[PDB]
Amino acid sequence: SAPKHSSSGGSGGNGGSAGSSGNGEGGAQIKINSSVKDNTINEFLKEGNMENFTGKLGTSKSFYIANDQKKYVSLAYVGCGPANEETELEIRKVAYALVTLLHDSKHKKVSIIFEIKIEEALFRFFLEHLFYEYVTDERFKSADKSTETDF
Amino acid sequence: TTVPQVVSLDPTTIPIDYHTPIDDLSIEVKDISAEACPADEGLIVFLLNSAPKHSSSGGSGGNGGSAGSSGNGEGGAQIKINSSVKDNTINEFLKEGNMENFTGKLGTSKSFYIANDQKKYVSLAYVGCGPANEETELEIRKVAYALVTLLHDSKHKKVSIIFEIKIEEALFRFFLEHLFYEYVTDERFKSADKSTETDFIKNLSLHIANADAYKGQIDKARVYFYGTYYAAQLIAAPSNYCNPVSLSNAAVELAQKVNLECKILDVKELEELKMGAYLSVGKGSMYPNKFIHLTYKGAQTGASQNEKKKIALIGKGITFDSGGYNLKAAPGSMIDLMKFDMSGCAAVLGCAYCIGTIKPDNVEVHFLSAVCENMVSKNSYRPGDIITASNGKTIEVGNTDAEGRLTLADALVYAEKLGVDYIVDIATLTGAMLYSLGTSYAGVFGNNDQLINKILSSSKTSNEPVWWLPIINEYRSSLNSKYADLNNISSSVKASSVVASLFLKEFIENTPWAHIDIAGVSWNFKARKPKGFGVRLLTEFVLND
Amino acid sequence: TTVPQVVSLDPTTIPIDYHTPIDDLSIEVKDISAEACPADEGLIVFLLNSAPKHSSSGGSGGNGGSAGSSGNGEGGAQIKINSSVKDNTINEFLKEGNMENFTGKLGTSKSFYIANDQKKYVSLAYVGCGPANEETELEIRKVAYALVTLLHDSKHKKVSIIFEIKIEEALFRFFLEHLFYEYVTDERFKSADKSTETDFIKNLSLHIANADAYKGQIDKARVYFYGTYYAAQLIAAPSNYCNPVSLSNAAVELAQKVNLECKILDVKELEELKMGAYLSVGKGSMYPNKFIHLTYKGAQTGASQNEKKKIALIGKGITFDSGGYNLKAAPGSMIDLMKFDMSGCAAVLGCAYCIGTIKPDNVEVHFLSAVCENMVSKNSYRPGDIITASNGKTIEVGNTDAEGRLTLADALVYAEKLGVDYIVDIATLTGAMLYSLGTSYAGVFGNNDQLINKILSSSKTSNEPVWWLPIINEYRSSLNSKYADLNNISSSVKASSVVASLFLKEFIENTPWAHIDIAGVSWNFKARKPKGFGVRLLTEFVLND
Amino acid sequence: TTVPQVVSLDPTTIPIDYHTPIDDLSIEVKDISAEACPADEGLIVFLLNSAPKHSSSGGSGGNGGSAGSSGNGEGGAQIKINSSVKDNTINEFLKEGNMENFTGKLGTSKSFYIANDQKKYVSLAYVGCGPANEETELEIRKVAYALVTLLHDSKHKKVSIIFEIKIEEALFRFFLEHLFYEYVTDERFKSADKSTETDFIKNLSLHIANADAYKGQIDKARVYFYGTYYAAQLIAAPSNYCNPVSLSNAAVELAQKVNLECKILDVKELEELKMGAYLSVGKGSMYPNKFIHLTYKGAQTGASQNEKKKIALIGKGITFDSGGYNLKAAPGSMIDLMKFDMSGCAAVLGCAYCIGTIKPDNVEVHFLSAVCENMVSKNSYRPGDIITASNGKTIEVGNTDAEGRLTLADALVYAEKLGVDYIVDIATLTGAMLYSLGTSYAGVFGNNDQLINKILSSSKTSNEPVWWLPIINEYRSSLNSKYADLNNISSSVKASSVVASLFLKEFIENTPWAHIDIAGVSWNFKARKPKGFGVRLLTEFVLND
Amino acid sequence: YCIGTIKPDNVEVHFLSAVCENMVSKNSYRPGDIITASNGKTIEVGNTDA
Ligand SMILES: [Mn+2]
Ligand SMILES: [Mn+2]
Ligand SMILES: [Mn+2]
Ligand SMILES: [Mn+2]
Ligand SMILES: [Mn+2]
Ligand SMILES: [Mn+2]
Ligand SMILES: [Mn+2]
Repeated sequence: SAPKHSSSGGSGGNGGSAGSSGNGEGGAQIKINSSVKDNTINEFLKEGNMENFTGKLGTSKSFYIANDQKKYVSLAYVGCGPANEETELEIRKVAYALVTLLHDSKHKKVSIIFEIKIEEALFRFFLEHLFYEYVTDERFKSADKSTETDF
Repeated sequence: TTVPQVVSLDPTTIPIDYHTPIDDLSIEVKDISAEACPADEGLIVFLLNSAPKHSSSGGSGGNGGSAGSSGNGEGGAQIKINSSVKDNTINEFLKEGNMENFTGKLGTSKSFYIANDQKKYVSLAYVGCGPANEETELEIRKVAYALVTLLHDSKHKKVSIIFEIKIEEALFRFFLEHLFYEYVTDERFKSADKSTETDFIKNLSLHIANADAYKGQIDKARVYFYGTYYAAQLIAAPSNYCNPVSLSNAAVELAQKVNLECKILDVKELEELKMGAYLSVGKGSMYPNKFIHLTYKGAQTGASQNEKKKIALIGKGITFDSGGYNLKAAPGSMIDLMKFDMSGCAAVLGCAYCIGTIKPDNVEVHFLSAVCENMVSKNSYRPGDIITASNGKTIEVGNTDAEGRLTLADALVYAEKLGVDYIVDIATLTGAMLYSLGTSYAGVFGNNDQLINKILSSSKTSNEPVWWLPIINEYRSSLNSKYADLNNISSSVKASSVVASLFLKEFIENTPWAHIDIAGVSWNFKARKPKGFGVRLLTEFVLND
Repeated sequence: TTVPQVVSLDPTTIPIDYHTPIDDLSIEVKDISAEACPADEGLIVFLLNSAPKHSSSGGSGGNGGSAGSSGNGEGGAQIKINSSVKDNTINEFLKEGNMENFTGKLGTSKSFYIANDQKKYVSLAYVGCGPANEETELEIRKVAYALVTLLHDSKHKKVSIIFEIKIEEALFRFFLEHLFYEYVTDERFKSADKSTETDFIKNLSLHIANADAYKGQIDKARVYFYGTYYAAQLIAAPSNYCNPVSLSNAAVELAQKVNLECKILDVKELEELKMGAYLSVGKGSMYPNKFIHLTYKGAQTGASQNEKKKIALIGKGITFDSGGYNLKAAPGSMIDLMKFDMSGCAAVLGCAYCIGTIKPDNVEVHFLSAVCENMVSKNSYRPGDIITASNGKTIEVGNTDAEGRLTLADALVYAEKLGVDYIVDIATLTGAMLYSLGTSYAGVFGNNDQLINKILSSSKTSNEPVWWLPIINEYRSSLNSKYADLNNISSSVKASSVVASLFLKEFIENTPWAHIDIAGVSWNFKARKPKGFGVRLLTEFVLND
Repeated sequence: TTVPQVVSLDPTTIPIDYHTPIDDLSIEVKDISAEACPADEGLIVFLLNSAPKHSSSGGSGGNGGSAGSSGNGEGGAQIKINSSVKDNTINEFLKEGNMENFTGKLGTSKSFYIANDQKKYVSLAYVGCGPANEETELEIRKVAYALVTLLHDSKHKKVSIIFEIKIEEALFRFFLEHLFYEYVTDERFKSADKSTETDFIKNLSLHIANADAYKGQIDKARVYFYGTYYAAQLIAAPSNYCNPVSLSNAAVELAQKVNLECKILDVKELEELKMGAYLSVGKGSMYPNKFIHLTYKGAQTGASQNEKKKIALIGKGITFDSGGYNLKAAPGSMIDLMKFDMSGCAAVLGCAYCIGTIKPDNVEVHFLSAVCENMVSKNSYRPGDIITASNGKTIEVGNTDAEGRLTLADALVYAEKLGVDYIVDIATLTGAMLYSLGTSYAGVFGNNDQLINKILSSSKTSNEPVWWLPIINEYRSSLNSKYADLNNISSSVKASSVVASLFLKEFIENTPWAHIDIAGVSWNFKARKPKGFGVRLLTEFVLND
Repeated sequence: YCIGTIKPDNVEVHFLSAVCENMVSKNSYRPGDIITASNGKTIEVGNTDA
């Protein structure tokens, strides 16, 4: 999340409550990206296509868009919360929002971009909880048994 | 009339939004044989049926219909968008499908912003509806819920929905109404996120096959939606906001703007009608008892071409139900949700709005409700008290928490003296409806088979699930009292809904009567909000007489 | 097979009376056109209706017909005039002013020993039936109950009953059956009061108007009485007498005396059928699991006379239901009455007797029942266990007290593999039926409307009240399990009967199926005895197919 | 202001003893290097540690100072009082050990009247303290309890206590205070047993080693004792004596006698502050809502000597807690002890006495408390009501028994507008603290680590056990409401204290804040009296700023 | 009634009864209240149902 201490669409905290209606001047969530393509790597780049994201926590926005050659790529945005208020609860919620995007068999190759500043232990924990949410337990099902090769 | 206050910070009015964002929504229905939507569009949704094969090797198929081969899972086919959207270099992508992992079970949407012939992103979407012709009201509710979760992105001022499914016209109307009901949120009691901005939708273009048979449902869906939303707004209001006087004022103000004859009765004129059972329930409250009596008189289009059906609709109308001295102390008593015990009255008032707007002909509806509170105080009625109703029968109050059937008894005796043909009451009477029909069907009892058949035929059209339940005259002696004429509860019978209708059947003399028990279906427990159940059912009942 | 014993004083058999006082009771039906009764016959009963209507103050019958000029009771004279001069010319000298102050509301008998023509006393009586045409099954039950209380005087070896009421033929048959059921007493478990004596009746004359339309119901009433009496004898037997082994032995004996194909399945052949859900319930018992499979093959009276309907009737069959590790410890759990949890199996066995005696044509019935106990021990199944049914689906046991639907699931998968047209399960499944329909109506669920209509039309004739209840597919996702295919109970739905029917609907593939929930209507709580519910219903269903 | 009365025998004041036996008790501390006590004395006590023996196989010495140590009760030594005594009739009566039975575990007193130089019996005694250095607050409480049971003999006007144990100075002060607290008895509500007599002590000599480091604690112990005794007198007063009006009168009187600025706020000025959450709780009472606001302004000893710390201390103050419409009906609800629900307010008032007497410098404390009742009547607030706090947030009342956090919310919004550096609440908030820390430790929550460290460091010195508990922001979404800003209780989280702290954290904007949950540690259940918990803790917190 | 009708001799009966209700209101006595009787003894109300 870009802004801080405002109340028109979110909660503040009064670390300075000088207006900021709609966050007022807290800004957008423009990303410092280097995605090499042009079509789907310019809007999700310097340009602005952040229509209603407002990344509270979870609240993803997946979309299959064609990246400069062909082949809709399904770029996505996932919300993590304020800039440095990242704890294990935030990481668990983000991993849960991210595996709900991964449950589409169309993806055999995934790229995750960390525009957030987190520790190394928290990075390890993000990886582990991503794996833990991704892998499902199917040992006691009659149908739904033979795990497909779409991971 | 003035609402009594304990402190000066008490509320004096129910806040009501008489103007919804749906009033500004411009809707239009075009035949699916010419779309031309995506070129300069904002959002496009596709409702697609799943294609489950003769059996599922992992696809959750069910039975062996005409075969049981079940190859490749359920590989009988794959979903393909059988309509092209005339945006010529868009409909190309429509013929290619690009259906990567959709498998439209139910809900399970896939929002995606493919670019148009401009660096604009349209956010085309696909929403799953289920098998090809197994579309009921549950499917429609789930699809509307999945579709409003895509609408909560303020980027869209013009939505466009494409119906690749084959549904009825009543189901189409119900889809529209439930879409509106999910879309509009209640923000009357918030402090932040209060002032609504310009983020809502301004256009809604629906594309369906044979659209001229559907474009008569638009105005009916707007009226039905607002009736349901008004009712849900009354139910969701807390009891420090919705008291008997506040609700009386709301009914007056509603009848003022739908041009109904309002007539509120006070305790002075309730004592002259001998309404002792209704008065004993409201004794122990700080708010006076208010009896609402609205009236819609249709325009006589035919002197003898028809007969003027006179109907009386009655609601429970208990703004808070603590149980009285039989206090709701047990586990699972749901005393925190007992603000919804006026759901029948709210349904009657919503249907009053609906019928004052539609204005049917050759009909006369009486909208009755005995509003009161069931509170504990020193003026409360006590378990064991003997009260006299308006027809003369004496009732022993074996349970102060069975208070709705007393106010309904007095209201029924009042309704029979008006001279109506049908009496239909609707009430959140018994908590036993949750163990019998659950949270999806409302039970209907009665003393006339033609009236119950009319109510069921109107439940078909309005898509409000009603199931006919029996009035078992074998438990009638369990209401026998040693000293009074009746007891209000059963001694050693646990079918509380059947006993409640047996009790209420003793106050109807010679009139066709039915009772709709909505105790289980009023509150949506998972969403924590009211459903507004009953408005569309009662409206479609009145309109088809 | 041999019943296991903990101590040598354990019982090894269910005591069954195969010969009732009714077997030697000579019945006869003669037209009321000639009585010739009073020649010294121990008892003479008169069934008389209430004379007036539409009044109150001692004859309260609601309002709606005239409601005017009651004066001193009813609007008219309000006294009954007995026809049927009783062909003596000196007993008809008593049809003048007896005037019958009993005013026969319902029951209200009045016995009296007038003298006939010499110094013997005939004990003529009058019994009240109610209004002149509002005669239902409840009235008939109450009249039979009042009439046996006059029959418990050993002075009567001959009885004459006079029907001055106008009733149907099916209701006349039901009156006969319920009279027999009230008359005979269960004396199998007494120490004194054991040796039955001559005191029973030896003749029974029934005088009815146009009796030739009724005298075909006599044999059917005898067969139906004994089927119901056999079922009630099985249900009334305690669990140290009625265990799975004793019950399978009783079924073998029954099939021997009515010439059915008996086939009991032991645990060895149930393990090869993969009946894991039925075996897990019976794990923690000291008695082996027994699967009864009787078969009636009707005589093919014609090759292409009809289509041979093949029916499978299934009963629950849990000889004792403790709850397992979800022990029945809560108040109102009725654990001392849980011997009645084999009422479905007992109804199926009584119907087996009825159909083996009647021997219909062009029908093939399969009488299935998976018999076990639900005990607490160290070998019992636990809450959370995952078991596999015989069709493959795994089931998570979220509640060990929901054990009837698991054994019924396995029995249903077995019945579907026989190749039948209809499956009808009957079971005391959910204790929630007591809050939905109470103790008088059984609820029927199903997946086919023609089969449910057949069951309702056969409940009309057998006079066993059945009410059609809905299978609500909205609650199907509350049976979803994280690890198994289904859970056996619902997370956050209290409609227990609808959820049980949803669970059982998952084990039927492509067959018309219905399920009768008799949990509430099989035990007569006021009389502390079983009703035998379901025998006549199932028999009339089979006989009309 | 005047206390309202239902009957004329209603009490109109809280009886308070402003003069205790301790005020007349002359205390003196002299070094143990010269006792000279028993020369013309009345009572002498000796506090002696358990003599260390071994890994005791004769009493279970506990852990492994040695493996087994081969001691078994006689491991290393026995006890010997090696300090002094003056009169050598008894001085040389204990020099030869003379114990022979003692083994001073904990408590375990042995009083005995030996003559000395007269026939005067002096009643020298011995009290056990435990191991030689494991002296904590629990040991000191037990020793003081055993020592007052020897003081309840009126023969003693002089007492000498000999400290042969090695303890700190804060623990010596705590010993003095708890001795005084056990000694004085509350006799305000007796009929006999009222008129206190001369029997109390008039002198108290304490002989300790290096006594000049201890004789500064005497005045602090007297002030702390009276603060705790005042608080316990308020808590022990029943609710017909301690109502909001009586309590605000008591606060006015206290502020008058310790020279604080009293300021009581009535309902008129609370309606203008928009304190709707605090007024809704007190709606249904017969007593008006009172808001106590005392103020201590320390003498600015220097202009820029320090920064003048401004502290706000807040107490819960619910003179009787019935639960409201969520009545305390369940078992173990302790509704007869709910008079102690003003223990936070009483601790704040006792601390007000302590700080008005000590008069620290460079500090400004605000003693706030929102006093009301939580009663059931016809004017009370109901479950589901939506109320507005004085900062604008709306609150849905999902439970009327969670009333302390609403009044605390309003008091916190009031305290933040004063402009303080620290806010500290103290409240008997959640009955769940009994399952988490029991009856000995109070839990402290907070939003600042330096403030919590200050509270813990002041619990070290005051010897009131406090344990730091976490505010878990993961449960914040369980307080989300559909219609209001927050709910006052949690949907599906049972950690009630963490949820209460999460709720209160929503009404603090930018101020260091901490909250002490004393629900479990304020009532001594075994002695059936209040502890007075929190007075010494809050005083030592304020004095060390 | 029976004794006013029979009218026995050499007897004097006092028929006493303290009539009241035990209701829940905002004027009710609470669990824990301490009340004084007519002989002076104070009573702690540990249970309002007794
Ligand atoms: Mn109620
Ligand atoms: Mn109610
Ligand atoms: Mn069970
Ligand atoms: Mn069972
Ligand atoms: Mn409380
Ligand atoms: Mn409290
Ligand atoms: Mn009592």
